[PDB]
Amino acid sequence: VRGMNTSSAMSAFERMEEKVLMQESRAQALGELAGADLETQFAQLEGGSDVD
Amino acid sequence: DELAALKAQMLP
Amino acid sequence: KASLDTQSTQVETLKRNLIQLESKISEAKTKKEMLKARITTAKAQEQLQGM
Amino acid sequence: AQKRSEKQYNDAQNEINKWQRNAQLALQKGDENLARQALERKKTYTDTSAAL
Amino acid sequence: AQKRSEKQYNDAQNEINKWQRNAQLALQKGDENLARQALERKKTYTDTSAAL
Repeated sequence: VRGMNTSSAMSAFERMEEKVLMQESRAQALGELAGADLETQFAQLEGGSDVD
Repeated sequence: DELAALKAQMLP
Repeated sequence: KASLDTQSTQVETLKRNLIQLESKISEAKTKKEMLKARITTAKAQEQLQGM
Repeated sequence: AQKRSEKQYNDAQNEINKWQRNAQLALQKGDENLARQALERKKTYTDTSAAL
Repeated sequence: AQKRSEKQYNDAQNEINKWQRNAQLALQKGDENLARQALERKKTYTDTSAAL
C-alpha cells in the first residue's frame, strides 16, 4: 500500500520504468518513419481506395 | 514560389 | 469464550487481509502478462524499423 | 563505372518521374504538404543529374 | 523523454480530475475535512504541470 521501497515494490517500479521508456523509444523511432512524405502519400491513396 | 506554382496547377 | 472471540476476530481480520493480498498478487500477475506483451511489441518494432 | 553512373542517372530520372506522379496525386488530393516535398526532391535530383 | 513528460503531465491532469471528483463527493457527503485535502493537492499539481 505504501509504495515505499520494498523487495516487491522496488522491482515493480523499475520494471514499469523500463517498459514505458522502451515504448517511448519505439515511438520516437516510429515517428521518424512517419515524418517521411512517402509514408503519408501511401495513406492518402489508401483512404481513397477504401472509400471506393 | 513552389507553393504558388502548386496553387496554379491546382486551379486547372 | 472471550479468548475464542478474540481468536475469531483475529482470524477474520487475517482472512480479510489475505483476500486483499490475494487480489493484489493476481493483479500483479495480470500486469506482468501485460508488461510482457508490451515488451514483445517493442522487439517487433525494432526489426521493422531497420529494414 | 560509366555504365553504373548511366544507370544511376537513369534511376535518378526514374526517381524524378515517381516524385512527379506523387506531386500530381497531391494536386488531385488537394493537400498542399504532399506537393511541397516532391518539388524539393526534383530540384536536387536535377542538379545531381547535370553534374553526372 | 518528452513523451514520458507528456504522459506524466496527462497523468497529473487525470490525477487532478480524480481529486476533483473526491472534492465533489465530499460536498455531497457534507464532510469539510475530505474537501480540504483535495484542494491542497490541486494547487501543487497545477504548479508542477505548468513547470513541465
